[PDB]
Amino acid sequence: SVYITVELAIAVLAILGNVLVCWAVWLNSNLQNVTNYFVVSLAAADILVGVLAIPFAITISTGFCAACHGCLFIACFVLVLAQSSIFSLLAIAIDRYIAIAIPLRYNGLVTGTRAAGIIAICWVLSFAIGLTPMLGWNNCGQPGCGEGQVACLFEDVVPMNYMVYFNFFACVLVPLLLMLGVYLRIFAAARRQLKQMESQPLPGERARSTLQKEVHAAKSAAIIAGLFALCWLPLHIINCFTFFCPDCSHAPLWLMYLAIVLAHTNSVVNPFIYAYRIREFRQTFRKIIRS
Ligand SMILES: Nc1nnc(-c2ccc(O)c(Cl)c2)c(-c2ccccc2)n1
Repeated sequence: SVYITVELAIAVLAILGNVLVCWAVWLNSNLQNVTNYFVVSLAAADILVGVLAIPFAITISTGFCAACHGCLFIACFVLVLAQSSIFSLLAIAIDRYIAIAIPLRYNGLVTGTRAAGIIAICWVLSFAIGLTPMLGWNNCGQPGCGEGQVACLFEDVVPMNYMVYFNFFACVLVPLLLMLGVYLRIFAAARRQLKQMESQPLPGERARSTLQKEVHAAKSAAIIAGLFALCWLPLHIINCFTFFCPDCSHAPLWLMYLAIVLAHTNSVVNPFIYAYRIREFRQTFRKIIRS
């Protein structure tokens, strides 16, 4: 009952943390910029982890009996929250690039309305993708609980060809390659901005101070995304060994949960990465707690 205890411990922090983030954004209007509309989507997504994903994960770990639909939802619900984070992390990356690349058109393109629009779409695409195994791409009853009910075991009810090709490579690796590729242009151009401002016949510390603050936000966003791949790669790497190499000793359970717990930890680091990186956030929280 140790794994259970740890998972429960995470669920609490995941809720408290991201809920605090959502609250701080609703109180302080200085945090209600278009950029943080996506951060909220990240919060809500990372809240449902400690609310549903973790509860489901602890349940499916021991395995139960239920229909194919009910078994798939509980098993593929984490694929939804993890996919929604992909879009959110990608949007934030693009956003932080649009500001530095084109500061003028930034306010013209990046609107508070389009933000809510994109978010909605991302969630819809997240359910479509995350619950693709429910569309028929599953191993329900492939060569106990009785007719109708199926032994709900993640590896037995969820195809591996999906988890690898469709899910990992296409819906995770590719995005993380686009994101990384984005940050490549961001900092490459950001340093060019400083060079052009290094050969300017005027001080203009307003542009420098703003640029450095736009870069500080872009860097903070890079750290958030970096921790995502850092907490999910190990879990996918494990599945790449099992699939591509049937000979390769199937990953043990004590090592399996560690990669699963590692993924559940990602939802927790955000609230703390905001309080640390953003001086505006930490002070907002500090007020809420006291009062
Ligand atoms: N073999 C295997 N086993 N369990 C999970 C699993 C299940 C529920 C969860 O809540 C978490 Cl975090 C992980 C994954 C897995 C791997 C990559 C992406 C998503 C799931 N792969």
